[PDB]
Amino acid sequence: VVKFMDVYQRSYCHPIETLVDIFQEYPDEIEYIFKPSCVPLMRCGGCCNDEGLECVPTEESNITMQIMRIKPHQGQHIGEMSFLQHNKCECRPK
Amino acid sequence: VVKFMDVYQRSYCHPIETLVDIFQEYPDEIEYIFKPSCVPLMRCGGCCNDEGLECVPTEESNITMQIMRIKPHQGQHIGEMSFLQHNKCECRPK
Amino acid sequence: DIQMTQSPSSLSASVGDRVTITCSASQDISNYLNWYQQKPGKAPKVLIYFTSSLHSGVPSRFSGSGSGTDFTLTISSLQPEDFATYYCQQYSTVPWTFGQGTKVEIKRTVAAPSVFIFPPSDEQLKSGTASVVCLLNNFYPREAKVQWKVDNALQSGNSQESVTEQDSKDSTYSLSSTLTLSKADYEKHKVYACEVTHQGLSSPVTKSFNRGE
Amino acid sequence: DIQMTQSPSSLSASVGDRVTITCSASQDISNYLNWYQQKPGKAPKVLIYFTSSLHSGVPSRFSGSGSGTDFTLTISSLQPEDFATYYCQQYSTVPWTFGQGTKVEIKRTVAAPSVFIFPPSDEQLKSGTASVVCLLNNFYPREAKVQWKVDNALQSGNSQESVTEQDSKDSTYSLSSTLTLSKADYEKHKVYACEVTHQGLSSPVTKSFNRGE
Amino acid sequence: EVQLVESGGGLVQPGGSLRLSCAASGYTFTNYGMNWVRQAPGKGLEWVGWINTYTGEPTYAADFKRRFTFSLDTSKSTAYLQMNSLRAEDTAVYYCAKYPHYYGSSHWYFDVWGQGTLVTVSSASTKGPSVFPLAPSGTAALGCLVKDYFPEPVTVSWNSGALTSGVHTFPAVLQSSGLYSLSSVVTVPSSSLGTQTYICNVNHKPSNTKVDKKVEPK
Amino acid sequence: EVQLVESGGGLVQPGGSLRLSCAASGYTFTNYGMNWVRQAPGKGLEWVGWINTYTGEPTYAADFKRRFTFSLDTSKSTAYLQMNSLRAEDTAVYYCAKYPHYYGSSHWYFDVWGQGTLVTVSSASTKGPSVFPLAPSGTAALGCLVKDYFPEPVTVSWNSGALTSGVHTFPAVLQSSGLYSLSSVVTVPSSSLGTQTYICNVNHKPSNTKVDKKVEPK
Repeated sequence: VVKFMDVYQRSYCHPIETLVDIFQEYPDEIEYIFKPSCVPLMRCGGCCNDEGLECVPTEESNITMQIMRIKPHQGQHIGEMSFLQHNKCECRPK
Repeated sequence: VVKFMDVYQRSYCHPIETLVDIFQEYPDEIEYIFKPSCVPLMRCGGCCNDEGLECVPTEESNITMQIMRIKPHQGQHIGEMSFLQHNKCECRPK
Repeated sequence: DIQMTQSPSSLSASVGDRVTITCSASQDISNYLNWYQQKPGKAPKVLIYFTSSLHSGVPSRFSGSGSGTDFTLTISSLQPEDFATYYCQQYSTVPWTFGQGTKVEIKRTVAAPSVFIFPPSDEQLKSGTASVVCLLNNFYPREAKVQWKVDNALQSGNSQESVTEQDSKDSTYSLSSTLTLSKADYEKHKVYACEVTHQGLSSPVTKSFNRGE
Repeated sequence: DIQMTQSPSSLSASVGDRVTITCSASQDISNYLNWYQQKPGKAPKVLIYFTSSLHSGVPSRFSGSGSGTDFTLTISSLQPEDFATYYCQQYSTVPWTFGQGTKVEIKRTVAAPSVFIFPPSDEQLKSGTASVVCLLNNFYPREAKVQWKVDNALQSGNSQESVTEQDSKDSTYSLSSTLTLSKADYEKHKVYACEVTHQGLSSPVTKSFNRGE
Repeated sequence: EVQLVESGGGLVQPGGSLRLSCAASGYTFTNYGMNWVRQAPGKGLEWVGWINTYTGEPTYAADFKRRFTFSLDTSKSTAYLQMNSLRAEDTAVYYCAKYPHYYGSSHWYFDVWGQGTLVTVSSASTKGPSVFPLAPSGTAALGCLVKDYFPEPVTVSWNSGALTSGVHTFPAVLQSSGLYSLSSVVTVPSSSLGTQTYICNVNHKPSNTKVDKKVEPK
Repeated sequence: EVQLVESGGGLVQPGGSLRLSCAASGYTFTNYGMNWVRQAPGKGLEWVGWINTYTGEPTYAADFKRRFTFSLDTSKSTAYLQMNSLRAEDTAVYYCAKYPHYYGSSHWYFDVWGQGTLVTVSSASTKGPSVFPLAPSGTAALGCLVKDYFPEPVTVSWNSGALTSGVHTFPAVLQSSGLYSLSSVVTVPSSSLGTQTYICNVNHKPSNTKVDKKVEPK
C-alpha cells in the first residue's frame, strides 16, 4: 500500500519523462525514417486536482540528441537533432 | 548531446512510469471526486522501430494505493484502491 | 428523509438465547444499512456495516441480514455483556437517519438484595437538613418495595429513589432511597427504619438505627 | 541522370588571384550541390556542401553561390597549395553525378631548368640494353625542348619524356628524358648529350658525358 | 491511538450561543470527514450534519441549517460546532464521529467517536455540590452523598481510580428544589475498615468544584 | 581517428572476378552508409552506389546493377564490392567513402574516403621491374631507374622514408613494349656524397618484387 501523501506528491503537476514521437515534433520530415522513432523528453504531466486549473510549462529549454536518419535509396547516418523540454511546470487558471 | 546508443536504449519498448486517470480506469465511479485524480503506474511505453510491430504487455500485476474519495454532500475519506501495472512488455506484430 | 422503524422496542432474554432485532425502511435503501451498540454512559459502537459486514474486533455471534426495506440483527447466543441499546442507520440518502433503538435486557435467576441504612452526617445536620439513605445492593428482578418508618410512622411523599443500570457481569441491579427531613424534625425522633420487600426475600427485611447511638 | 557541366576545363592564374569555377545542371537541383578538391595521387576532399556551407577545416577563401541550374565556386585569393582539380556533385536525384573537373594551374615567375645527365648502368648494359637519362630540375613555365645528340647525330624516335606535376610549394615542374638504345648500338658512339631549351634559358644549355669515362 | 476529545459543554440560557470543539489526534485530521450527532436525555440518536476536513465544506440536516455552523482549524486539528438561539429542546449530549478508512468501496458509518459533552439550555443558575459521608456500620458498605448542584453532570471516582469493584454511582435525581443530588456507594471487606483508606473524588465542572472526601467509621 | 582502408585490387583477366574490401576504423561502422566511387586513369569521378550499414540494403547506379554486388560483414566492420565479368573499361581506382555526421539537416556528400585501390583488367601477364641506379656526379642529383613492369604501379621511397626532400618520382610512361617504367630522383648537397648512404626502396606489389638499391658515385 502506497501511502496517500506519497501518491499525492508523485502525481501532482511536474516535469516527467515522456517518450515523444519525432515525426509529430517535425511533421515536415515526411521522407525520413528515424532510429529511434521516438525520444525521451521532460514534459509537464500530472494533475492539478481542480477543474479550473491546468498544468502548464513555466520554463523551457532545448536538448540535443544523436538520431539516425534514413532516406530510402539515398542515404543513412546519425547526427544532431534539437528538442524542446519543460524545466518547470505550474497549475495555473485555465 | 545524448549519444545515439543511449537515446536508442532509452526509447525502446519498456514499462515506464505513466500518470493514469482514475476515472478512466473506473468509468463507473461517476459520482466520486478523487484526490489525486490520477496515479503513477508502470505501463508499456517506447518504440519498436517497425510499423508492423507494437509494444505490448507480457506480464502484469496490481498495485494498491490509498486514494481519497469525496461524494459531495455525503462523505469524504481515504482508503485502498487497486490498479493494474505492466511488469513486462514486448514488440509484437500488429 | 427516510424513516427507520425498529422492533421490538425492548426485549428480555437469557444467556445462551438467540436474539433477533428487526428494522424496516420507509423506502428501498438497498443494502445501505449499519447497526450500532450503545452501552450506559458511552458513545454508540459500530457492529455491522453494509447490511452484513462485521466490523473488525466485533464477536462473530453478531450477524446482519436483509435488503430493500427489511433488515435483521442477530445475536446467536446472548452474553451478559450484551446488555445495551441497538440502533440501525441508513446511508442511502441524506440526512442519515437512525431507528429508535431496542433495549436488550438479560433475564437471570432471582437474587435477594443486601440491605444497608445510613444516618445523616453531623456535617450535613449543621446546614439544617438531614438525609437518611437506604441501599439495596445487587438484586434481580428490578422490582422492589422500600418503606420508611420514623418512630413507627410510615413516611409518604418525602423520599426519592434511583436505580442502577443492569450490571454487565452479573446482570443485577442496585437501588438507593433517600428520605429528606428538617434537622428540627430529625431530632424529635429515635427509630429510623427501612423495610424491603423483594421476590428473593421470603419475608420483608428491616434495617434500622436509633438516632444518637 | 542529371548531367553536370563544368567550365572551364582548365585555368591558369597567379597567387593572389580571384578565380571562379562554373557549374550548370541539366535540370533544377535546388541547392543540392557539393564541391571537392583533388590533388595528385590523393582521394577527393569536400570543400563546400549544400551550395554554400563551408566544411570544417576548409579556409574561408573558398566560397560557393548558386541555385537551380547555375552554381559558382570562388577562391578569393589563389594560394600555391590550391593547384588541383575541382569537382562539383549533385545530390538531388540518384544516381549522384559529378561535373568533369577543372584543373587550376598556377602562373608565376619564369624559372630556368637545372639539367643533369645520367649514364646507363653496367648492370643494365649486360642485359643487352642502355637507357641514357637527362633531368631538367625545378623550373617554369611547363614548356621546354629536350633534343638529344649521340656523336653529333641528333636523335629522333627513341626517347620518352615524363613531366612532373605542379609543385604546391614553388609551382615548378620537373622533366625526365630517356634515350634508350641497345648494348651494341650504344657502344659505337661516345659523346652523349641532352640539349635543354627553355624560356628561363637565354641560350640552350647542354649536359654530356664521354662514353667510357 | 486514534481519539477524539470534546469540550465546550455546560449551561447556556435560552436564546444563547455556545461553541463546541472536537480535538482529533492519532491520525491526519484532514483525511476523514467529521460528523456531529446528538442524543437528548433518555432518547435516541439524531445526525446534525458533517464537514469535509479537506475543503471546509459543510452539510446540515435541514432542521439545523438555520441556527448551527460547522467550521474547522486544521492548524489545531479541531472541528467546531457553533449553536445560536438555543431552546430547551436543544438540551442533549453532542458527539463528533469521523468517517472510516475504506477498502474497495465507501460506506458511511461512524467509526471513532468523542466522549460526548452535555449542553443544557436553562435560565437557572450554576451551583456546586456539598459532599457528605455515608459512614460504614463480612461486607461493609460506605459511600458519599453529593447534594444540591446544577446543572449536570457530576463525576465520582474512588481512591483516585484505584477502587472500581463493588462501586455503584447512582443516577442523579431532580429534587423539588430544582437541584440534583446523587450517591456513590462501594462494598468492602468489613476487616479492611481500620487499615484501608477510602476517598471519594467528586468533580462538578460547570461550577469548577472538585472535592476529595475521606469516608471513615464514625 | 576515422580511417578507411581498402584492398583487393590488382590485375584480373577480362571475364574475371574480383572482390574489393573496405575496412572501417575509428567510428561505429553501422552508423553511416558506405559509398563506392571509381575514377578511370586520367578521367573523372563516377558513383557506383552505396549500402545501408544498418540494414544491409544496397542501391546501385543503373550501369552497375547487373555485374556488381555490395555486401558487408559488421562483425569485421568491413564493406565489400564483388565485380564480375570484368572488361577493360572497368580498369580504374576504386574508392569507398562514408556519409557524414549531420547537424539539423541531411546532405549527401562523402566525408572520409579510403586510399583507393587500382584494378587493372588485362589478359597480359605480370612482370617485375629491374632497378638500375642513377649514380651522381652546391647540390647533386642521384636516382634510380625502374624499368620493365606490368601492370602498374610500383612504389619508390628513399632511405626507408627518412629522405622525402628533393625527391622526384616520375609518372610511369607506357613503353613501346607494352610495359611501364619511371625514375625516382632526389637532390642533395655535394658534401654528404662521401659519408651519407642513399637507398631507394622500390616496390612492385603485383609480382611482389621489392628491390632496395643503393645509389652512390661510381
